[PDB]
Amino acid sequence: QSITDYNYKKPLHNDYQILDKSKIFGSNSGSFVMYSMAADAYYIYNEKESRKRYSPNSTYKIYLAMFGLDRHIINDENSRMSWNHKHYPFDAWNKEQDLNTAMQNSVNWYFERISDQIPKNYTATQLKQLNYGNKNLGSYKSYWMEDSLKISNLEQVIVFKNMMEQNNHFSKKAKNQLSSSLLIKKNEKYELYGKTGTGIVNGKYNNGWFVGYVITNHDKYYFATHLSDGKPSGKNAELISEKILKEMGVLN
Ligand SMILES: *C(=O)[C@H]([C@@H](C)O)[C@H]1CC(SCCNC=N)=C(C(=O)O)N1
Repeated sequence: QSITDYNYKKPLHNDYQILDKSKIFGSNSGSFVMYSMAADAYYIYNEKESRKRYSPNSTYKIYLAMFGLDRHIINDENSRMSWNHKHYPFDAWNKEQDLNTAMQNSVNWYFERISDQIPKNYTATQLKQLNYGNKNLGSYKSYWMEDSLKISNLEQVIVFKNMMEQNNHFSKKAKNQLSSSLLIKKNEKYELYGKTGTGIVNGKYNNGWFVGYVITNHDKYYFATHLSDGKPSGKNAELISEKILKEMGVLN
């Protein structure tokens, strides 16, 4: 809504390293950001582009999950929600869900039902304390879907790292339940957690994301890929992320 709503301009006070991942991006346009806990350092491809703010789309379901956990809308014994019988074009949505199935299959209605229960002032207080992008709730509806709420690729990393790693008002059991819902891959070398996001405008992919973290035996890394052009899907942002993480030594 304002002059600072499309841009993150706050100086990075940390050590940073500029990357060149242009061959992995190919004909897609966007940015990649990673933070290493042990190094306390950022690694950024396309720094200017990493500070442009975009709708988070389904990546904001990380925060809706944390809010629903925090407000006891869902819990550890029961995160189940029945389907309202409305037919969706993907059968994974046309059934009962829990936090794990809804996160994995990005089931909008589950997180919409969570959001509808959450008072605007709580969200405002949370987005302020978390420093979540432009903090702009607009109409307070599906505000995170190609709407007023926007966040930069650089901020996706800072905000998620700070939420998970600081002793804040979110409980340890909530953070662990959210993590369990985000786990994608675990082997002898790493655990990989994350969440895709895709914005679709007039039939075309507009906006792709993959935001997450990696735990190895040595370090913990938070990362985010944003795609703004080319074939900017969540699936593509996930693939590009995996290729970059592997090149960097994060996945072994
Ligand atoms: C999130 O980015 C979108 C959006 C509607 O907010 C939804 C659609 C999908 S993918 C799930 C497809 N069907 C599965 N059974 C995503 C996405 O994460 O990219 N989320």
